[PDB]
Amino acid sequence: WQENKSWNAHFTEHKSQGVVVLWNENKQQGFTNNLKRANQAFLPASTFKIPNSLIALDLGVVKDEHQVFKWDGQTRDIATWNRDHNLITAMKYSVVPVYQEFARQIGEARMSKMLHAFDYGNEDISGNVDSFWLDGGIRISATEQISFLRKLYHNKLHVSERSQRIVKQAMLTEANGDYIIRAKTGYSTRIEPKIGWWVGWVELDDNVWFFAMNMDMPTSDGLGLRQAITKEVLKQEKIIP
Amino acid sequence: WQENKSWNAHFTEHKSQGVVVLWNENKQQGFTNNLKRANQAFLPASTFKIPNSLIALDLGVVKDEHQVFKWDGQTRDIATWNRDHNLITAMKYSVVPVYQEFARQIGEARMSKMLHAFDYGNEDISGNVDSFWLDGGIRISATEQISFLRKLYHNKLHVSERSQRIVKQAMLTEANGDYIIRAKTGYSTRIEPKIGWWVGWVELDDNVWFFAMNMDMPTSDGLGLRQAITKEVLKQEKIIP
Ligand SMILES: O=C(O)c1ccc(-c2cccc(C(=O)O)c2)cc1
Ligand SMILES: O=C(O)c1ccc(-c2cccc(C(=O)O)c2)cc1
Ligand SMILES: [Cl-]
Ligand code: NA
Ligand code: NA
Repeated sequence: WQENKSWNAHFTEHKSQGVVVLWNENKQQGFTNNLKRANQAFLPASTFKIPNSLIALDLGVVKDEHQVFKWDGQTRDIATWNRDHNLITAMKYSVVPVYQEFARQIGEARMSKMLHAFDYGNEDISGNVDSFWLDGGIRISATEQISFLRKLYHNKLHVSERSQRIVKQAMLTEANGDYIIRAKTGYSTRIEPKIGWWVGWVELDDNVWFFAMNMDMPTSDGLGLRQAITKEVLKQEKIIP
Repeated sequence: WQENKSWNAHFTEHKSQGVVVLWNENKQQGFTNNLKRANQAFLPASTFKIPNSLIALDLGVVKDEHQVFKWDGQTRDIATWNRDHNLITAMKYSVVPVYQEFARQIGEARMSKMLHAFDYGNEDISGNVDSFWLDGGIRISATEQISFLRKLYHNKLHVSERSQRIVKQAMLTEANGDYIIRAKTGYSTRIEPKIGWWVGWVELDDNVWFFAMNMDMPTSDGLGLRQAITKEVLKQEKIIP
């Protein structure tokens, strides 16, 4: 691990505070602008859709990435939620109601066992099994997110290789000739402090850069800064052009 | 199957000639600017890296997408070829020497049986074991490419699902919030007519558009037209913005 306080300039310029954590897989070396916040555990919010997907797929709650989960007919306040989804689009649009149904079908017993198997955060599912990642007891730090994502990247989580490959496909966010980003956003609003998450990794030709960022998110107006600030760090470090 | 000759304007504007074939998976509907050329069989060239990858993986010639195939030290005309590669980068940069090694390991007997099992093109491997897809007897039409790609997309090829998932991952070319393109370029230069290929599919939120295009390619200078003309068709059909 190494601290680079120059990345704070990317938070200060947008009048925000947070942490970006990078992990160079080839060098087995990590970097961050705030090592203490890098190890501070927060609610994972919708970044929990990564382990949730893995568990649901491995248990057969989700058959594959094509299975359609019908809209339940309740009109909610994000338009993308009021439609049918598969695993790919439910993750892409952070469709909480779809994943709440996953968690209910997983059940608390299997959810707790799998999170312990995953070594995921504090492994605590206090609260409702269908909302504990938004207002329950689960807590995870950016470094714990990287450690979890690293296992997922190497297919070393205690689930089938197939489940891990499907979830890594579902995490696909952006890709061109220069890089591939597999990642998941998070927005924790039910319990203070309100924060935004972005966790994942950048695949290059000859290396992988794991990243986990969170930042204070008092309003929804700064949600785009999760990707913007992370990308500025990635560009400064010559990871992406 | 419906013919739309208005797409010829995209070929004519670049003083080019070729065919684009689209398959709407949801509607089970096919479209092309030239029905006859859509069913004319050409050398697959480097689009054969899709079945070649699947066979190498299923036979254990390639263990996974991380296995490094070290540069043999011979400096070739393509700069990106003169380095170590894995399955991902070898597909991305169409590293023929890496796949010629795969084909030599597969051998004629297993290659022929697998292509027969794949129902791939004319299923004929006549010629050299490590170059038949560039100057041998194998031929495939644009519609036969789509028929093959649909099987791959649905994990219905005879090989393991894992092999098909690894290859679909390697086919990743481009992705954003609007669409995902999994595809493979090809350039057939050894036997006339010299043609460029681009085959794959466009993943949308609620549909998948399979595509297979080829076009006359007298020099490498116009290889960018493969993606450019295809995207103009995709834009015209309101598939990508
Ligand atoms: O009920 C909750 O707690 C909750 C509600 C909405 C979101 C959400 C919806 C769409 C995008 C995003 C984003 O992070 O961009 C977040 C997250 C959580
Ligand atoms: O020896 C042959 O026949 C051969 C040689 C090179 C290529 C090639 C190299 C890089 C990109 C592309 C492309 O299609 O963009 C093609 C293909 C075939
Ligand atoms: Cl992918
Ligand atoms: Na991956
Ligand atoms: Na090619």
